Amino acid sequence: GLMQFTLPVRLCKEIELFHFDIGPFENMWPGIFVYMVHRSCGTSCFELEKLCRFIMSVKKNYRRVPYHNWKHAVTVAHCMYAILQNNHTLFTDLERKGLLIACLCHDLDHRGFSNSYLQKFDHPLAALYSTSTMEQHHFSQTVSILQLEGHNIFSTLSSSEYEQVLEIIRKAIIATDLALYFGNRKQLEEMYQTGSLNLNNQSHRDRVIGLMMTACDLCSVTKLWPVTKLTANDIYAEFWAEGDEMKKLGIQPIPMMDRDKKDEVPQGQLGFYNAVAIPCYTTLTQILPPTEPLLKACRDNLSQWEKVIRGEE
Ligand SMILES: O=C(Nc1ccn2nc(-c3ccccc3)nc2c1)c1ccnc(Cl)c1
Ligand SMILES: [Mg+2]
Ligand SMILES: [Zn+2]
Repeated sequence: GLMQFTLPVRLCKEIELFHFDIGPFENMWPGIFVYMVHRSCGTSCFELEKLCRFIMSVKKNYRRVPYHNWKHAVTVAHCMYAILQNNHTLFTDLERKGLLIACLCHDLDHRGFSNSYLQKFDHPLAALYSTSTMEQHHFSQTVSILQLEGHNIFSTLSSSEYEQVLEIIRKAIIATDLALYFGNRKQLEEMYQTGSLNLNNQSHRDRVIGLMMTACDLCSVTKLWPVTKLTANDIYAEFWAEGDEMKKLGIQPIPMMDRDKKDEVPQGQLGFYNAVAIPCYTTLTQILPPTEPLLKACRDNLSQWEKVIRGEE
């Protein structure tokens, strides 16, 4: 009850900043997550014994893949923490509980492969879930872990509060399917500009939480250049392995996944910043002004990829 987590001074200060990197010491990441729940939510939100058992089972169900791993889960949770702390009064108690858990759980049991690769492989998950294939799996795995004996962190919620929280988590996790991001943001862009955006309209909140989830999920592009550049290697290591597996199915992969086309990566990063990341953080900033530092960091990294192309690195 009186048992805070407390981080060293540099982490205690930097963890509050959007661009914080959780560092290479795997064994600190659980305490970092508990620290964030305690400050974001309260020391009463969860039974520490049950939270700790939930965190360690979630970790166990992330695989040893180059990018979609336990570090990404915690990184994406930290960006949600930073958004919630900079927007104190905008979110319900349930939302603060639900979203940190949604982020930790959003890529559970990822194999390093896209929804497209599962569909072309004809993987059993593509028959079970025809759209947002991996994302419906990640939610399924979240519910499974919540139902292990001793792992129900939501047990002290009323029946209907419990239903609302699992529904916040389900939508949050589905929204991380980037296929859905384009339409979500266009709708949010129209609503903001015609002034119809209403945060008391549940279907509007859902959309805003969806964009937050895209923003946290993409937050590798909002770090300092050296973190962003080195994370890109992990991202492409998965993409190129998927490319290899496309060639094994007798299918030329898109260039993004073809290791023969490394030379074209800088221009491909540009496209991605221009078509996905910048628009994402721009609309987020319009809706939630204190998230401007994510847009600023993203723009700095666009400019660093522009320098890469001009042979200045
Ligand atoms: O980098 C990310 N996504 C993209 C998107 C489109 N392209 N296209 C190329 C590309 C490369 C070579 C040749 C032509 C095109 N490179 C990328 C990388 C990414 C994904 C998920 N999460 C994060 Cl944080 C970042
Ligand atoms: Mg995902
Ligand atoms: Zn993710």
